[PDB]
Amino acid sequence: TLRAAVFDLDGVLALPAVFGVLGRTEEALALPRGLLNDAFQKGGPEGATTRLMKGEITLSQWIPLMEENCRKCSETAKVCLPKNFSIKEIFDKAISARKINRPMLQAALMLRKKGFTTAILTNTWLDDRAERDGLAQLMCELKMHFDFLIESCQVGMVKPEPQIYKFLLDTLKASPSEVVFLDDIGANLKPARDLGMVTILVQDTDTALKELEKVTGIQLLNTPAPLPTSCNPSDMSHGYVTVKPRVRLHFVELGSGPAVCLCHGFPESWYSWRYQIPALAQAGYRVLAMDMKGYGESSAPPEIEEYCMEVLCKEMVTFLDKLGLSQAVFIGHDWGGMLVWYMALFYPERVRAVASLNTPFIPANPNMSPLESIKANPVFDYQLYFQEPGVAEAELEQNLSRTFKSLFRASDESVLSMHKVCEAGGLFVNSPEEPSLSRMVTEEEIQFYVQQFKKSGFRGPLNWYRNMERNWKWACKSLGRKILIPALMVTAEKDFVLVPQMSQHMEDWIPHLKRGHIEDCGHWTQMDKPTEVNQILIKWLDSDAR
Amino acid sequence: TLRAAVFDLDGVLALPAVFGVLGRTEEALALPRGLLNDAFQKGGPEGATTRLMKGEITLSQWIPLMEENCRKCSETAKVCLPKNFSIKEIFDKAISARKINRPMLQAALMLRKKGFTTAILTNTWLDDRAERDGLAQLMCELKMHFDFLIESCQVGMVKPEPQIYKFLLDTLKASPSEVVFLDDIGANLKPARDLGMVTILVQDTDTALKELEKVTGIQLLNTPAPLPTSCNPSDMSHGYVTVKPRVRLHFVELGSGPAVCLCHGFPESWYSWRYQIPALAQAGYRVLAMDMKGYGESSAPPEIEEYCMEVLCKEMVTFLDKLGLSQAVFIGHDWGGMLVWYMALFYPERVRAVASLNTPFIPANPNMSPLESIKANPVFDYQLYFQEPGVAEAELEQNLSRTFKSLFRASDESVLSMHKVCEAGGLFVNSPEEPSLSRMVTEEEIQFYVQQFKKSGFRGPLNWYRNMERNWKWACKSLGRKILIPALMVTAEKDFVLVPQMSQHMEDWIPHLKRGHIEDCGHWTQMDKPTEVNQILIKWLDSDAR
Ligand SMILES: Cn1cc(-c2ccc3c(c2)[C@@](C)(Cc2ccccc2)C(=O)N3)cn1
Ligand SMILES: Cn1cc(-c2ccc3c(c2)[C@@](C)(Cc2ccccc2)C(=O)N3)cn1
Repeated sequence: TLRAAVFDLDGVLALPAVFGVLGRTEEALALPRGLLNDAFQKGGPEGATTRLMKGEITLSQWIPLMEENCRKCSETAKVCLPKNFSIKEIFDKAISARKINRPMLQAALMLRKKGFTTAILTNTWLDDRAERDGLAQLMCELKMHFDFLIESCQVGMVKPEPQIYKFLLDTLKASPSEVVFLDDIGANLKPARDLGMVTILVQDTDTALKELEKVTGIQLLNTPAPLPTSCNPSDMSHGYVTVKPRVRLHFVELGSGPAVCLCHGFPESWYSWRYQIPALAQAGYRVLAMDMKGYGESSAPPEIEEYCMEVLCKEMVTFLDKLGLSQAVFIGHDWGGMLVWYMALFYPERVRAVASLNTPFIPANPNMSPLESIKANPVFDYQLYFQEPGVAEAELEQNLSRTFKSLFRASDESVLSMHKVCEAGGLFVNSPEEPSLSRMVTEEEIQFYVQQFKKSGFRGPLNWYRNMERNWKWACKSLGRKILIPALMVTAEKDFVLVPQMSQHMEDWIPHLKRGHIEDCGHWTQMDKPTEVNQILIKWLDSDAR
Repeated sequence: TLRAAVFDLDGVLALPAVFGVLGRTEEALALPRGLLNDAFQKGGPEGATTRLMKGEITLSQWIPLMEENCRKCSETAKVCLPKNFSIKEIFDKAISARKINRPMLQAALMLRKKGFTTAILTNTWLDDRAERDGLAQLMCELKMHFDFLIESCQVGMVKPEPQIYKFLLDTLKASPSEVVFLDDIGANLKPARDLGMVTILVQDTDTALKELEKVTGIQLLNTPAPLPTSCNPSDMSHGYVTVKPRVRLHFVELGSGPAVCLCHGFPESWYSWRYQIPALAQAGYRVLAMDMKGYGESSAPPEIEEYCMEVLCKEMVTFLDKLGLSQAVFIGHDWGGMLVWYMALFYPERVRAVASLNTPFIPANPNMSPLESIKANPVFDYQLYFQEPGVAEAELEQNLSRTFKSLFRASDESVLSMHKVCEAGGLFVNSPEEPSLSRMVTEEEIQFYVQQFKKSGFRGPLNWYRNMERNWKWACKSLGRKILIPALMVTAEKDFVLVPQMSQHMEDWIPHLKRGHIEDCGHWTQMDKPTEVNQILIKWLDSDAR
């Protein structure tokens, strides 16, 4: 019974295969058949290519050895190579063209999810070309999805030599019969077959995948659309910045490029962005996913005034100051979306671009108290219950697993009334003691939130709602301003509190505003519809945030 | 007696003054004298400009109001404005041209060093222009050097109104006689004078500075070259990445742009890069200053093999993997310089560029044991003393303050023999029990290193030297390779262990190698010669690392 799957890189996990470009160049240049593929394999196990694949020499050192082999091969076949012939140009283009074979990666991901140990086994080189980064990026994206990556140039062994196979078996800690081995080269497949391993000669992906599902007994072809890559908390880079004597802000950091600061809502975590972090980093951004003040590993002082928008924004400015960032794009959800609009209004010089999920920008009415405005809409009545210090804390901290299981549900999974909460005596009245698990979250994901809220509880989080008068007074100073920096408003059809129609007049204050809209999406936007969120954010980032 | 200094921004801390561009435009366009400066101040305290400076409106909203004021002013003077006249273009260029007035900043820095409370008090606007980032960057660089930054548009008060002055006094928590106030506008200087504050009308910097030193009794003009900005540990963003179950790596992070990974030597810290971090971040880089494995807040496992170059490099690759970085430029000193050369040899796809301070790249001799090679040079004899587990640990951990005070000294300050160490019974034999403080370090800086080494001691650090045979065997696999990615070798004239002449044959392996050389520089390169290090690194980064 199989428990490990092994994939080659060239022609298996990545396409078009770099090997096939030798035959393509020949046909394109009307050269004798196999001329380039012959110069490539010249000398066999003692030749330039084997030395390159074993790591004896780098790619830049092999280029002149390949050029000389091409001269020797054209001499024997009695022909002449063109004027502007370049091996570097041919390989630069072939490497650049080669992309991840998405269905093969999906099959490998599915096998690992079901408990398989997966590995990439590849004959590769030490790339020192000026353009080496493109391959480095490709290898990085791929490797993180597998238990092992075995490169010939790092182990000093090469396929089809039998040592690399016994080495593969040793790293897998499995007997040959427990291993499936996929390769596009028959000769390289041969020693694994001869050892007792299940083998698949890969030509077209579809047939290779049919052979793979037949032998593993796991459906890999025509499978439902997979969720985006998530985050394992213990595998992240964790960052800590003291913004003032009693306040430190924690964040998770991934990627390179323009800084993108993700600001969660209530009662959340940096982890609420788990499906966005790998996707935004892969799209070419440096993601900083915050634990907002009052949450997770960030400081949670008790004082109400420590959570007014003025203080929170000032601290986010200091956070950038301390990290040495002149700007960041600010993306917020719920209370984080409110912070992000005020960052744009008060510190436009520090905001590269602004995006909000669900939270609209609504200007302060200076002729009406916020308490009056909130009372007009019965949708916000539950926030009156959050006003009295200690009341909501006691109920929300009573049973954490119940709190999060009840809150984090899709639009059709509602378990909480969320109307007449302040008049029924609680948020959890006529709510199950043991809610079912939502289709949005695993038990493990709920337990992460439970573990985070064990440190500071709900006081700091609830304080974000206790500054209505202070926030309103501050917001009134900005009434003559407009938001003229790049801005995105993302509405969620089924958020019944932060309704899409609340965003309707935003163009009056943000004339250049761009929009996104997600259908059949509830309040917990990022985990409800992760694929669409990522699609919307990446598209806007690439067009408006550089 | 004075204890607080206040500076304006436009015409005082930053030059050329944005105000002076109205008079320059007039002369350049042969328009009536004061025409633009008149349209600028139209309406006085009720006008467009006052509303802008108080934060009622943003810069992008004021532009059309200024255009209309320019039309009304040209009408009265009976003239016509040119065809391609643009207020936006005029202000975009004026803002872009305005740079920090370095001698004024130096004087403010010196005043703060002597115990003064410093503040910037400025009439400014909420910048929402597409090019707002240039000013955001300027404000960021400046503000971090002062105790307070008071902006008119944030406080809703403006100079010369008396409220802003009483507000300034309230924030400074000082009486008017304790405050010096510098401004280029006489009218704005007036209320501070009338309140009892010492005032300076700023025209040319030199005279303003003469007036400033006369009144404070502190030398500010013709003063020695100041050291680059250092790091306050508590003000940094601290990052944490688990690279494997028992290993987490800590780093300090500052700036935006290409990732620059700084790797310290033995027995150091991320703090050894204190003078480089603010300068590299200000030069447009995202600095990641590591605590290398075995040091500070990073994990320090006890096993010797956990510190071989292979393991350390693999972990630095995983560190990049976890942060979502496809590459970083790697800059190392001492043992960090050795790691950085091996990162270039084994993972060129992950290395944007490589730079080493003092440590040369010397290829492994496969016909000679490293122990044989080290014995040939009496300079490396002290490393034989580091071999026996527990021996050097006991002596180096006996008195931490003594350890660091004895080690961290300039070339002429030597207090340790560092020859026949292994034959004299110790590193500290015939060395003072209470060494004097080196000119390179303050007591506070030594105590930082003392505090860091209290967590794990010298075991993990010493283990970096205990993998000679393993490192040599690993290095032999790379003998056929060359380093063809961008590379910098920085030699220090007076490093008597890592001598400049040891780097002489490096071009044989790194043909495209660039160089730097620092005269009168000992082993502790970064703290010995910080200005030259920064100059050399920034110049190479900008030309070779993008
Ligand atoms: C129209 N509308 C307002 C709200 C609303 C609800 C709660 C809170 C607020 C507004 C502010 C941001 C205070 C605030 C109120 C009004 C304007 C600006 C800021 C606050 O601190 N908490 C919902 N609908
Ligand atoms: C010529 N020379 C070598 C050294 C030298 C000194 C100490 C150590 C080493 C080399 C390596 C890196 C081991 C190593 C030795 C030789 C070649 C590669 C690596 C090590 O692990 N520790 C100084 N001069």
